[PDB]
Parts: sequence; structure tokens; C-alpha cells
Amino acid sequence: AQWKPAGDRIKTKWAEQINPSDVLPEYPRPIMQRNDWKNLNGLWDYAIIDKGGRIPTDFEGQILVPFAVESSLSGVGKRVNENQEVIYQRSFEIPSAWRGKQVLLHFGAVDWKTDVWVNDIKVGSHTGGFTPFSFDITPALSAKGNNRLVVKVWDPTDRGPQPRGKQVSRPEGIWYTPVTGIWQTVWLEPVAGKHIENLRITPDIDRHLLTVKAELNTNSTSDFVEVNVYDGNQLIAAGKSINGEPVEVAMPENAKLWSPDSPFLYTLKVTLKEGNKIVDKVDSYAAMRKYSTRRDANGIVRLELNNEALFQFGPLDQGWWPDGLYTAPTDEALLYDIQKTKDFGYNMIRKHIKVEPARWYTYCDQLGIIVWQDMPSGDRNPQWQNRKYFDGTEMKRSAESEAYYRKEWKEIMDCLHSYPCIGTWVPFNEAWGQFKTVEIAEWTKQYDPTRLVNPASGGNHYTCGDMLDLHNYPAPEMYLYDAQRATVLGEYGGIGLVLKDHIWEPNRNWGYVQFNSSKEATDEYVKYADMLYKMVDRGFSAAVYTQTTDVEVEVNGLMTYDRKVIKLDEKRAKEINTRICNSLKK
Amino acid sequence: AQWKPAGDRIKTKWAEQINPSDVLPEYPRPIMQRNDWKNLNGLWDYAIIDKGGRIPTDFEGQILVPFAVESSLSGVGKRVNENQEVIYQRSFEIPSAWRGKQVLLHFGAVDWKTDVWVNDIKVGSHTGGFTPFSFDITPALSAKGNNRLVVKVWDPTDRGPQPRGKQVSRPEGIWYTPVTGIWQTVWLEPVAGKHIENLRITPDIDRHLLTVKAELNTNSTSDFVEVNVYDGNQLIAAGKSINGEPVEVAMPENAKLWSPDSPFLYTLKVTLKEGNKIVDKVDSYAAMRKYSTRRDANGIVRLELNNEALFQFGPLDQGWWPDGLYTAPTDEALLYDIQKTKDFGYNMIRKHIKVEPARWYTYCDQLGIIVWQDMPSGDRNPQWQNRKYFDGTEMKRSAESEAYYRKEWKEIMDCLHSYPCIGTWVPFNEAWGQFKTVEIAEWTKQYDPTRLVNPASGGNHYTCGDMLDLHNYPAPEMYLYDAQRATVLGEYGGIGLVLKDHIWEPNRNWGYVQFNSSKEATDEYVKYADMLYKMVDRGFSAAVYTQTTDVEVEVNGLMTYDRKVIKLDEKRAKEINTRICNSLKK
Amino acid sequence: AQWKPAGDRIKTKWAEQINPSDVLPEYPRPIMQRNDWKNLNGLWDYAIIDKGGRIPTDFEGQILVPFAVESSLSGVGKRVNENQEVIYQRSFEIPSAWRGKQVLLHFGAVDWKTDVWVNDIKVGSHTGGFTPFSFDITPALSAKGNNRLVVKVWDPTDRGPQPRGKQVSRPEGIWYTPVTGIWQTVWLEPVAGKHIENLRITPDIDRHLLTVKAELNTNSTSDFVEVNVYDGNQLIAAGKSINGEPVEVAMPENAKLWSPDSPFLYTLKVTLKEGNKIVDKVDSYAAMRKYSTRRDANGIVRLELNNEALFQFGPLDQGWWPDGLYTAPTDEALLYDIQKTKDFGYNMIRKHIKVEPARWYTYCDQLGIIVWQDMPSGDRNPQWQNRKYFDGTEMKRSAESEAYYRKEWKEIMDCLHSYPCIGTWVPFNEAWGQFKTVEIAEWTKQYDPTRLVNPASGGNHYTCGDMLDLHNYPAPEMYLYDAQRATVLGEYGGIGLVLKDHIWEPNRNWGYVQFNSSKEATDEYVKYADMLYKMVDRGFSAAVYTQTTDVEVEVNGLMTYDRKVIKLDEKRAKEINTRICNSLKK
Ligand SMILES: [Cl-]
Ligand SMILES: [Cl-]
Ligand SMILES: [Cl-]
Ligand SMILES: [Cl-]
Ligand SMILES: [Cl-]
Ligand SMILES: [Cl-]
Ligand SMILES: [Cl-]
Ligand SMILES: [Cl-]
Ligand SMILES: [Cl-]
Ligand SMILES: [Mg+2]
Ligand SMILES: [Mg+2]
Ligand SMILES: [Mg+2]
Repeated sequence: AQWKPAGDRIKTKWAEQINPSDVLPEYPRPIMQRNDWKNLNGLWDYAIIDKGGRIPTDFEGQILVPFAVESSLSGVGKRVNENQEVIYQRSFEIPSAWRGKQVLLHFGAVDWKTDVWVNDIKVGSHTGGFTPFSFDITPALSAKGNNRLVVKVWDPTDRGPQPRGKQVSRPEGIWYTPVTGIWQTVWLEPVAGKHIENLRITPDIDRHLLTVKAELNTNSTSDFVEVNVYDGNQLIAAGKSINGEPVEVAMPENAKLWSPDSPFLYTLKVTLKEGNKIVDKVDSYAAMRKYSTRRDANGIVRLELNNEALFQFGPLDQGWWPDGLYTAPTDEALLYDIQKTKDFGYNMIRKHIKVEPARWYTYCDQLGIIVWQDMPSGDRNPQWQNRKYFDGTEMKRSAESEAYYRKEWKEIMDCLHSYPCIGTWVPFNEAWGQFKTVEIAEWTKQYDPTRLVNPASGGNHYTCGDMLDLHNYPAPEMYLYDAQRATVLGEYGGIGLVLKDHIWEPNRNWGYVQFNSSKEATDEYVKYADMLYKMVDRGFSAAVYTQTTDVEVEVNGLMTYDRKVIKLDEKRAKEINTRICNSLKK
Repeated sequence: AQWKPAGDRIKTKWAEQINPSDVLPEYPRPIMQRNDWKNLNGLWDYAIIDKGGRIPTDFEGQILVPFAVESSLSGVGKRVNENQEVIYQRSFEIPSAWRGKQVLLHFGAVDWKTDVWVNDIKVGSHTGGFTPFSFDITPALSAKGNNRLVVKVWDPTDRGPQPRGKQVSRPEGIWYTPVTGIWQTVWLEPVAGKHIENLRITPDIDRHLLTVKAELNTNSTSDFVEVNVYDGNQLIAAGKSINGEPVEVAMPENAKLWSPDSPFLYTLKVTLKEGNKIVDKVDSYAAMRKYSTRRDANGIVRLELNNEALFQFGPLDQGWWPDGLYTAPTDEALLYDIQKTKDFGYNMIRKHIKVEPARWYTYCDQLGIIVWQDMPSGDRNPQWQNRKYFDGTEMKRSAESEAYYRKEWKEIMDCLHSYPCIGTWVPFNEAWGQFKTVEIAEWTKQYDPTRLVNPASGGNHYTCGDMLDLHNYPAPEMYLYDAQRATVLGEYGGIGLVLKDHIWEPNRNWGYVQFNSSKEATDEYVKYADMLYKMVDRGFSAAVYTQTTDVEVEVNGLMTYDRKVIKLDEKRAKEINTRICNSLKK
Repeated sequence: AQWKPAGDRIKTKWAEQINPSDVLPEYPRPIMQRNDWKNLNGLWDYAIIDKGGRIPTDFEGQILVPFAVESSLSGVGKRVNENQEVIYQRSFEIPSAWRGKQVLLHFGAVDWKTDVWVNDIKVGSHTGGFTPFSFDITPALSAKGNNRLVVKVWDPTDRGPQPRGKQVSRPEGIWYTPVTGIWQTVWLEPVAGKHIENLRITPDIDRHLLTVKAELNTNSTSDFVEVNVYDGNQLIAAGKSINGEPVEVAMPENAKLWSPDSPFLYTLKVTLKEGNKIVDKVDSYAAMRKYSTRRDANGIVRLELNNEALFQFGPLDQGWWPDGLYTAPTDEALLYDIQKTKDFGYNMIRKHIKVEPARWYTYCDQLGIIVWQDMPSGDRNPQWQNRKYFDGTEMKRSAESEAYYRKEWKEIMDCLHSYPCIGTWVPFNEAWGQFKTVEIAEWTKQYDPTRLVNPASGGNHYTCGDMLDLHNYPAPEMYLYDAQRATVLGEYGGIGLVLKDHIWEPNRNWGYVQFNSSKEATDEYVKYADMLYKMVDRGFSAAVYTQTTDVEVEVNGLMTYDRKVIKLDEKRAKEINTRICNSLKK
């Protein structure tokens, strides 16, 4: 059967541009680039089986990878419960030019538990629906050709304690449609026997230093790594190292620092050598930027970018699409939300309990958007004491649930470490699965000192981390203040507006405050923003407005769920949002 | 001299069948079978030196390996204190067919500290008297032949804090003769440079899956493992994996499940490949079975085998022999105790503070006997509060003693992991060396979730693990009950009966209750078992009778110490023991 | 310019003997000797730059390696603050006979953080100013010749929390000039591809055993180590091992035991084989000695050397030099302090919050001096409760400061493990940076049980470790006694005497007591020593007199700061010091 978008829900303009022969063709890993790769997106054979059932060899339907089974653009649009498993199967060829090289199989993200076979040979497994993973499949490849790839996915959604974000089995209110299966690009990559697996890039503008650690799959004493840094196409600095040492690149003192108003990116060329012969080399980019906090001349702790106080103001971006759920239909659509955030005068985005594909963060690096990265929530909740420092009963996770949280949080910080845009880690949000807050905040800060730590966005509040985060709806309000840290407003606004022919369901829509016209909503937004501007001088050092787009029945975004309508006046919002981003400028 | 059993104590009928040129010739590791091996059992040169003394080159007497120095069948029958060391010396030849192959020197068990030299070259060491260990002795061999094997053993018995079980220096009451030296078969094994060191087999009947993890001595990327599962001679399942991934084998949903009444075993054939070349291959077996606890329709937590409630009923088996102490004289003697347990209508055996050779657990796998595996006890004790939840002073082990416990307990669970018969781990018994009970129980359940955890058989009791274990003598009694877990009777009975021609000592013999004839003793057993049967509906979910055989002056077993007389009527006991084993049947 | 000692301060007689083309030429590592090496001491190019500044390629001045930048013998004599970095640069040729071999670059000690480049290739980094470290620089060597070596050094002194000893930015009273940069010999060494990195030598006189673990850089199964022990020229013991096992060498029962009165040293010859091919070979020494504590017949816990009670009595040696600061000008000078200690009748030396070069400890092994090794102090302090057991507020180190302490304390014990002279580890002194005393003392004893543990010299006092250490000035006093351990006097005396023309500064000189002639000071020393002798049978088991030499304004040593005048009468001191060392003789 011919592939068709499933369901009768609203769809973006990119839904009718989807070509099942060329689905999401852009390079999946701009932070470490090799020239050769093969995209495995497209139409795979799929099957939904009972958990523990036979993996079938004859399939009746097809799914469009990488769109989740519940999504419209998958061409399937079915539900998978905690007692079912999804089976992807496709054939693939290895290019003849790749002969003799190691072949890596890459997954951007699969929710939740993945088991992969190549020609009936198990090549690897993975748990965690937000992090990328790879397997070396060269021993399993066939000399004849027609390699068979089988992926077995399990996802209990909210019936299990794993990180899931807004995914629930019964969507209502603030909770959305579950996301199961392959939802990021799958691709093959040829590499040498010894190759760079990851680039750990860390800047230090105070020491005029750029550190690049090339993590290899295997090490030898004669290994040699060389890093070349380019301003445009002019080489401005270089570094070499052996013995697995991180490459310290001495940067020029007049280096161009990265910021939202001037997001300059240097270009990196990293080379690996066994002795004096080149075995591997990759392309990358880097930015000289610094995140910190410092008490200003008025006694208030501010968030600082490049040793200068900067008020961070941005929308809450949950990253949902009506046709692709977690997956943006095209690369132009993925970029669209970020560009509209710049067009609204913001300098920040809070990616809410979700991790995006690698291309999204690179776009924030290129466009100049500071990113607050949440840790996707899950499991049960303690009591939410949202307006005072927590004194209630601490919730105890099972040893298994705690292990999953710690494991996936480390993997998220690991795979997102080299991105300049990320400035703040947010381990918890509104007591969702919150546990051992002080211990996790200290571990997060100790693991990556270059970023700020938001211990719990909106509670539960503990005297730890780098900032106190208050939520309040609808208007901004400073009901709690930590003079020892920065005090921010991690969620406010939520002005709702129901624009028919552009909503997910005909009724039960809601906002924190509701109006019947775009003008009335823009007036209420400017009113809230005017209050927020006067509060910067009184204690608030950052703020997050809810939200970027409408999501399902929550119609309180700057754009409709299908992105076809901008709900608030852009020129009026840009005028005051710009004033707030420059509120601390000298 | 000529070899001759030492001492005038009672002996089993197999003591006169011992041939010192063919001592214990059966394959020592049925769970992982290669074809070629060489048995080093037999007459070694021995010497008892002062601790720290010089290792002599000339020797006066010989010892029969593998019988402990204190045992009768060793031909020595001498005592070794904590200020002495035992020195074994032996010459061995390597078969010419093994040329080019790696040669592994295997020890089944040596108590307690072992140091091994091959041609005056130290090849390894080991601490722990109950676990197997191996050394690669290939570089120490000589081309001229006549390799010299020297083993130095030290055993402080109860003068040290290490696990020892029932071994003491001054045997009396419930404490038996010390066991020092080599008490399990020593053998050689030829293997490839890369070979399978251990098979970690784990079933999952709920997911119709058999996971086989082949742990290798070295790993390369092109390593390939293939597992073939056979129902008799018919291949019914297969699995392949690379990258060190454990082999998940999809079992048929009609898979024959293992149980004491139907102990079916599948045959495994595991093959290791370096690329396309077969480099190693082993034979094994597996059983599809599951242990768990579930609350029944009456509100009582029951032990469940294969998702069905099953009452587990069996004898306490300390595994002691009058002539070989820890070592059964022949393989037919080792099997006899298990066979007589089956004949008395039991379905379970509690191996009491001892670990048996590998062939013993395989016999339980083949005959169909669930095994409760104790952790051999040692060190000092806290106060034993046997009838209430513990409230006294916790005992504090030294850092060295706790490390010895944690290490050997991990090693025991490691080498015994793949055995279907084992269903329950018992870290402590009657407060013998009991410390950090809750922490040890949680670590045990986390390290192997496929088995049940009995935190402390008979006390001290803590609200942890999978069951509450009461001891009571002589009659059964339910004086304490945990409605949140299963409640079991891990020790009861102990009906004594002195037979003149088949006891260890002339007097000082004892039972918990004593009768003068087999008829009277069987009357009391059927009396206690009738009480136990009614208590099954009342709360009890498992029970252990004391004991399998008489041991030294404790004459309360089903058989005499020398195994020549069955003390209780088998036909009357089997009829009621079978009724108790089927008590929870629906 | 041409090299010349800087400053107008007093200098030793060896300052005028320094030849800049032959500086400290003796072999830097007697505990593990290979024949071939190249000394890199001499005149390097140097530059003091801003922290984070450019590393120059052209230099204006030169420094005499290995003398610290602040020292006189460096030819520089300048101060480096925490916002500055020191840059060393020199060229070096690799001898042609070293071709094909691996070339290691050895640093004895650099304070505090070190980064090393060879031909602009980073070869390694290191933090910690008291431990040696090595780099394999072979892939960075150039075939043309004239290799360039660049060493960047950063040292915050007391502006950071790292271990620093007596170094402060503003020397006054008991605190002395900072020591920044390379202060121990830099040298090159050729080794085979597989070589012995370090020798872990541990004796056991109770088991007549010497254990030698040859720690290699890489491991193979075919590896083979042989250890030959020589009494003079006569081979008296040998041992061989494979599989990485430590070599157990059976020592003769009449072995010559090491002691201050008879410091016999056996000679070691360690050989590493790959199969039957010798690939590496090192020479070493070893001593059969044992440190312990036992309660004597009078109920007092004494320090025991070789299972016999021995009163350890020695001076406090801070190891400071007016011309070389931390670095002794010549090897003849490094020996002089130890020789005068022996000439004064002592048998022990407390190396105060400093780690000396390896030759210094070998000289203690050869001359017969027991060493109490302090952990160099740093960071902030809690309240010093010096006369009672601590009940005040515990000080909380930062996560970074605690890590630096634990890391360097392990590295100090690791590199000093094989030295016979070292008998006691002292983690803290007078509450300087004291934290988690009980945990650190238990970790220290568990890491090296062969040495005694002084938990905190002079406080803060906790019921832990092997001894209680009291400080009292000027006279001895036993205000606190621990009957469960030994009670020692780790600091007393401090008799001051100002000898003009031999002092650091003309003003602010001080002692704990001040006298005007050598006669008066010697009278007071014998008076304090007479008190100490009577106190031996009262509970004191060891004592430390302050101090070896004058250091800057603290003029209370046995010698002047320039080692030119013996301030106290040697014959009278030797007569009483010898009586105190033999006080526990039976
Ligand atoms: Cl091609
Ligand atoms: Cl290929
Ligand atoms: Cl490298
Ligand atoms: Cl509240
Ligand atoms: Cl006997
Ligand atoms: Cl061979
Ligand atoms: Cl594998
Ligand atoms: Cl090693
Ligand atoms: Cl070795
Ligand atoms: Mg999901
Ligand atoms: Mg024993
Ligand atoms: Mg310093």
C-alpha cells in the first residue's frame, strides 16, 4: 500500500512535502562530521507483537522511519502498550567503496528499550529514549549483500519508571500522546579500525584556551592527535598531543566570543595519526563562551555570559509536532521554531523535559540561542511544595528506577557536552520524579562545571545549585528569593487562545488565562512582560514564557500546534522582549 | 609405604572401593564441557611444615588427592593448626596432543589459602575454601617434560574469621572435624589462546527467552558466539551475537519447563569464532524455570516455581562423610544422598553452610531437586534472638573479615549462577557471623534477581529479603509470621537414634529428641509431618527437616553417617512427604 | 648574562661549588637502577608570564634547573603569584644508541601544576608538587635532532587548597619562602617497549618472605619475572612468577634484619622476560624489617622494630636550604643532614610536611634512620584543640580540596612504599587542613598495613590510628595519654640561639626559648632530654626534637640555616640521645 499520513488531525505545511524516498536527509551529527554515510530512513517493514512473542519473518504493513508508531507521519498511527513490542525490519546494502572498513550503525534516539540484530546476529542493545547510540556491525555483514536489519523496541510509557517527559498512555491536560519506537535518523557510517568516537570540546576564555579530547575506540602509545582551529578559512591556532592527552589549543586573546547577539563559531579539523600516517580525521566547530554567576554592583546574583551580566529570556519549547510528535517533519521545520524564537526577540530556549536531535542544538549554536536542557522526567512524584523550601516527605525511588535516571542523565550530558548553546542543566521540574535533589545537583555541577545547575524548576526547592527557580501562572510573581544564588522565573504566562481550524481537539482546550482575540492576548502578554521588566531590577535574573507552540489541548503558545498561525503580534512582542534581554546591559 | 585409609572410624562401603590410581575420575565441570582434560588426582608427595617454614624438596609420605589432610581416605589423617602449612608436590606430563594449546590448571576447592608453583614459578594464588579457581600455567611448563607442581595451603579454621561452615579445631556437639587442603578434583585442560572462561546462562519463561553470556578471557571486535539449543537431539532454537553482547535465544512457547516432578534439561552447544574460524566450542545444558513469590487467593505469600505455587520440602544436607569429610569417596556416593532425598518424597535440599563440587548441583538438575544454597559461616556472632525481630546490638566485623565474606559470597554466586536447581540464597544462618543483614540481602537480590533471598535462616530476623525463616526443635511451630513475605520453617525435627555399629563415637551422641527404635523414631517423624501439613494452609510455605545423615555425634539424620542404614521407614516417610510437597497444588 | 647565585642571603659552602654545566649529577632513583640515562639539569630558558598568556618563543633570561624560581641558586630569585605562570624551555639531543627504544621523561617534583610539550606536542600533565611523574615522549621525538622541551608551571602557593607544606606568599614566623617550579632532577631514560615501571617491595620477617611486584606498563600472558636476592655478592634467594603474580622470595631464616644500629640492605636483581627473551632488567635493594606496636610487660604500648620494643628518637627535619630552598645544592649536602643526625645519636627523622627526593630516602636506608613521613599540609584549618580530644567544629573541605589531598596522599605513599626507612605515616599536623581524621587514618592503615599511623601530630586528637601524638614547647610534658595505643612526643624543644653572620634576617629571629651561647643552649637541651628519659617508662614511646636546622627566622635548630655551625655541643647531645634511643633495650 502507498504511504499516507495517518489520522485526521491537524498537520503542518511540511506534512504534504514528505517524500518517503528522502525522509530527513540532512547529516545527523554536525558536531563531528565525516564525509561518508548512508541514510537508512524510509519505509521499513513493521509489526506490533505481544511482549515475548515470536519475531515474525513476514510483515503486513510498513512504517516511515523515523516517525514514532503513534505519529501521523509514520503511516501507522497505532498505540503500543506496556505488553507489546515493535519490530522494525528492512534490508540494506553496503557501498562497494566501504569494503574493508568498519561499519557503524547509528541511532539518534529510540524509545525505550532497543535490541538490534544484523542478519540474525545480535549487534547491541540500548535503554533510554533520548540519547544516541551506535554499534559496530562489521562482523555481522554479509559478503553476498542484502543485509537484514531487525530492531525490537519496547516502551511501557508511564507504566514504567523510565524517563519519558510528557508521554502518557491516556493523554489529557498537560500530558500528551505517547512516543514509541525509532524517532530519530538511523544511518550507517564507515570508519577506520581506529577512529574517533567522540569529540569533547571545552572552552576556557579566562585562560584563552580551547581543549579538544578525541575519545578513541582503541588506544596505542604512538597515537597522535592534531587540532586545527579556523576563523573562517584562516588558521588561527593549532594543537597536538600524544598519550591520550587532551589537546590544549592556545587561542588568540582577541578571540571572537559567542553570544546570542554575535554567535561566532570557529571551525575545527581534528586528525588522528598512528605514527606519522593519517588514519582518521573529522570536522567540527567550537565557540569561545563562558557561563557563570556573579553578584552585581546592586547585590543581586546574575547569570553571566562571558563575564558580563546577561538577562536570559526565552520561551518554553516542548518540541512537539502534530504530525511527527517528537520528530519534526523536515529539517526546515526543526529550524523554524528556533528562527521564530529569534524573530520574537528572545535570547534563550528552555527545552522542556525532552532532548532534541543533534541538528537542533547546532541550529541554536548557529542562530545564537542559549539553551536550558531539562532532564526528562518520569516515575512517581512526591508532594509539590511549589512556594516554600521543601519540608515534606522525600520520595524513594527503587534501585532500578534510580539507576535508570542516573544512567540516562549522564548520557544526556555526555552527548550534549560540546554544544556552545547549552548553558544550564535542569535535573528536575515541578517535583516530577524528584529525589536526592542536593546530591544530584552536586553531581551535575561536579560532572560539568562549565554550565549552571537549576536544581528543580519550580520546586521542590532546596538550598543547592546555582539558581532558585519559581513557577507562577499566569502573571510573574516573586514569592520566594534566594539571596545566595540567582532567582529566576522558569515558567510563567500560558496565555491561551483557541483559533479554530488550527487546534488538536474541538473542545477541552485550556490556558492559564483565556482570551478570544489575538489583540487581547498580546495586550496581556505585554502587561506580563512589563511587570517582568520592572522585576529584573528587583531580583529576577532570567525568565521563561510558556510556551513556544500549542501542544494538543494546551493552546497557550506563541504559535498554533500546526505552526500555521502566529498567535501574538510579533512586532509588539519583539519590542518588549528585546528590552528584557538587554535589561542588564551596561 | 602403600596407600591405606587412616584411622579406625566408621567408613562407607565406597572406602574399600577406592583405587589410588583412579580417584574421582568423572568430569569436574558438567556445566561447561570440553572433550580433552587430564585428571591430577592420586598420590602426591605431602609435608606438614611450620607456618613460614622452608618448602622441602624431599618428602616422607604421600597423600591421596583430593582428600583433606584430616580425612581418613587421604591416607594421612593428621591435624593442621593455624601455625602450620601443608605442602603438596606432584609431577605431571603434558600430552603431546596439547602442544601449542594453552594449559589451564583447575582446582575445585582448596581450604583456605592456596599458593601454586609450576617448575618453581609462581602461577597464582587463591583464598576461599569453597570456590573453584584456575590458572594459565602455559609459560611455566618445560619442553623437557616432568613438570613439578607444588601447592602450599594454609587454613586457620576457627582461629580465623574466614568462611568455614561446621569446621572447628575442637569438634563437639554440632561442630565437626576441620578440613584442610585440597578436597576437590585437580585437573588440567587445554584451550585456545582465546577461549570461553565461563557460561552465564539465565532463563526467562515469561519472555520465552534463554540468555547465554559467553565470558571470554580476551575480547576482539570480530568475536562471534553461536548458541544452539537441543531438545534431546532436535535443534529447537539458536542465537548469534557479536560485540560481547549476551546471546538471547528465542525459545518456543511450548518449551518444557523444569520442575522436581519433571526435570527436563535442554542441551546447549556454544561456539566461539574469530571472524570465520572456529576457535573454541563447549557443551552445556539449560533449564527453563522461574523462581518467585506471589500472594495466593488466601492472602498468603507462597514460593512459586514456573508461576505456580509450590511447597518446597526437603532435608538439611550438610555434606559430610566419615571417610572423606568434605569429599564423597566416589561419584556414586555423591549421587546417593540426592537419590535417597528423591526416594523419601522430597523436592528440595538445603545445602547447609557448605558448597559442593559442580557435579553435585548437576545431579540436582538431572534428578530434579530445588537447592537452597547457604553461605558458609564464620567469625564471631552477635546475640541470637531466634523468636523475635532483632533489637540487640549489631556485631561489627573487621574490615578484613567483611571483605572476605563479601568476596567469597560473590564468588559462590558467580560459579553457581547457571545451575537450574538453585532457587534460594541464604547469606546467614542462626546469627553465625551475621552482620549488615539488610544490606547483604539487598545486594544479593540485586546481584541475582532470578533467585529468592532468605536473609537469615532462623535469625536474626529483619524485614527484608523474600522470606522469614524460623527454626524450631523438635516439633514445628509458627511463633513468628511476616504477612509481607513468605514464612518458612528452615530447620526442624532432628529425631535422634543411636545405632551401635554405625556411629562415629562410642558415646556423647545426641538428637533434639531421642528414641530407641526405628519404629518409634518414624512415629515421631510422621507426627511432626502431620502438624507441618496442616500448617501449610496456616502460613508456612516451605520447610527443612534435620537432617539427611548423621554427622559425627549428631545422630539425627535419615541415614547413618556411613550411609549403610536408613534409619526411618522410607515407605511411611515418602507417603507423607509427598503429600506435603503437593499441599499447595491446585 | 652568565649564571650567578641571586640575592644577598646566607649560603651554604656548596653554593660556591655549583657548576651550572654539571648540576646534581647523581642517579635520581637508586631504588630502581638502569645503567643508561641522561641528566637534563642545567641552564634552561625561562619566562614568567601572566596566567593565560602566550607561551614565548624568545626568552630574555635563564634559570638553573632544578632550583625553584624563588631560590638563590636558580640565578633568578623572583616571586611568582597565583596569576602568573612559569615557562621552562630547553633543547636536548637523544643519544644515537637509544634509537628504537622508548624514551621516558622523568620529573622528580614540580610545584604545582605542570604541562609538558615536546616539539609542540603535549606529552602529559601533572598536579602535585611532591611526587615524581614520567611521560613516554617517544612519538614526539624528532628524527632530525634538536628536540625542544617546554614545561609550563602554575603554583598558587597558599592562595589555593593544594598541599604546600610551609610555603606561603608572605613568609613570617614558622612559614617560609614559596617554592615554585622544577625543584628536582629532570632526566631522560631509555626503556624497552615492555618495561618495569615500578617495584613494589614488601618484606614479611614473620613468614621469612620478601615480596616483589614488578608493575609493568603492559601485560601479556607470556610475561615472566625473576628476582635474585644477594647478600653482598652471594646469591641467597630467588623467585619467579608469571600471570602478574607478585614474586614471593623465600628468605633464609637467619636473614640479616635492618635496624638503625645495623642497617643491612640486600641487593635485588629483577629480570623481565617475554617468553625466554630478556627484555628488561633493573637493580634494586631491600631490607628485612617490621614495624608494629605491642604492649610491654609494664602495660605500656611501645613501638616495635623487628618484634622488639625500640624508642624512636630524632629531630624534626623540614628540609629547607638558604640557597636552594627545597633543593639541596649538592648530593653531598643532601647527605649531610642525615649524617649529622646519626652523629648526634638519633635513630629517627620526622620529615616535616615535605617529601624529599628519592636519594634522600635511600641515604636513610643505608645509614640507618627511621623516617616519619608527613603529609604536606595545606588549605584552611579548624580550631586547634591541642590539649584534649577534639569536640569542636569539624572543618569541611571543598570537593576539589579533598580530592587533591586524597590523590596526592596516595601518590606519596605509592612512590615511597618500597623504602625501608619509612616507619610511620602522618596524615596531619597541628590541625593544618585536618579533616575526616578517623577516615583518613583508617584508609592509610588499610592501604599500607606495614607502617604505623600517626593520625594527627599534635592534634586534633581522635581515638584512632596507632599512636597519640603530643606537641609541647619548650619542655616535654605528658598532659594526655591513650592507654589503648602508644603515646609519643612528636614535637618539643625549639631551643633558640642567634648566631650572627649565619642567620637569614637580622631581625625578628625567635625560638621557643632563647639563649645567648652554645653552652647555655646545650645545658637546656640536656635538661629537656633528661626529663624525656625518665618519661620513657612513664608512657612516652617516641619523641621528636625541634629541629634539625635553623630555617629563616626560626633559629632553633641543631645547625645554622647555612649548615656552617653546629649550634649545640655534639658530644653532650650524642651521649644523652644514645641513652634515650636504648631506653627500651631489654
Ligand atoms: Cl559504491
Ligand atoms: Cl566491509
Ligand atoms: Cl592521543
Ligand atoms: Cl507550598
Ligand atoms: Cl580419621
Ligand atoms: Cl604447549
Ligand atoms: Cl561476542
Ligand atoms: Cl602489572
Ligand atoms: Cl609477571
Ligand atoms: Mg515513549
Ligand atoms: Mg578448613
Ligand atoms: Mg610551591
